[PDB]
Amino acid sequence: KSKNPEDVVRRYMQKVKNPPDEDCTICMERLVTASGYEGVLRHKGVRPELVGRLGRCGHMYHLLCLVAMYSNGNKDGSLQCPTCKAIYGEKTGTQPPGKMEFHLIPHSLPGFPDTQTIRIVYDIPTGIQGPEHPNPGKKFTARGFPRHCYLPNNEKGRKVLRLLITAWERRLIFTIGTSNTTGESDTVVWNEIHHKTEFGSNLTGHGYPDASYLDNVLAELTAQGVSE
Ligand SMILES: NC(=O)c1ccc[n+]([C@@H]2O[C@H](COP(=O)([O-])OP(=O)(O)OC[C@H]3O[C@@H](n4cnc5c(N)ncnc54)[C@H](O)[C@@H]3O)[C@@H](O)[C@H]2O)c1
Ligand SMILES: [Zn+2]
Ligand SMILES: [Zn+2]
Repeated sequence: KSKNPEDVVRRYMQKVKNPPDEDCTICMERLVTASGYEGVLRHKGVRPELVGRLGRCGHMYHLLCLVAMYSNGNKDGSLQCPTCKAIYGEKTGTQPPGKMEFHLIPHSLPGFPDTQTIRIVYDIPTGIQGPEHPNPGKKFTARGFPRHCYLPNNEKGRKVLRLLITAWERRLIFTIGTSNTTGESDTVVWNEIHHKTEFGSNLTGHGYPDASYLDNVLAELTAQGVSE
């Protein structure tokens, strides 16, 4: 679905014909007068007097104000109510094309005796940045692929796997930007969902044992809108 500010906001806002004489808590003008936003998106945009009720919570704003607020964020397809902090829509990312594969291997991770291991492989080729990327039309590099990572095959690890698959489909596992490890720009980097790439030790900090990891990555997934 379109992630553009006007389309996203219009998707979740229900028109109010007779708004009350109360403050829009985005622009702090009354809902019965024009939006206080005067930036570039007002020109030939949403009529400034239009007011809507947002999503399930029903909080009311000038439509133009929520368009501006959404535009000043990540524009990831999710829309947060500034009053009650409920989030509407599905957060998706800018991960480029590639493949995600997984299967079981007959080896136990440190701290998970008597288990098999879910081995996940991500493979992302180089390509051309799209309009969603920092430098559209410029090449992006993809270093160190295929990238292997590991989860124990237990109840919680399988839950994490299910959610990682969802995050992958929502283009949230990788992004295009600058590597904090190499300094290279215009390159495919891990996003904000940590993966364990070191199997039998934790000298890198990205390995095992780590008794907190599964709960930590579940929290990271929830923060990116990926929950069960
Ligand atoms: N030519 C190469 O072999 C080459 C070059 C660059 C990166 N890489 C691979 O990518 C890693 C660097 O990460 P990046 O450039 O994508 O993003 P990054 O360095 O900008 O870090 C982004 C996120 O990924 C985490 N992260 C960093 N290294 C990780 C690792 N080995 N395993 C799991 N998570 C890691 C970070 O904590 C952070 O949360 C390298 O360690 C390597 O595995 C390989
Ligand atoms: Zn307003
Ligand atoms: Zn609300």
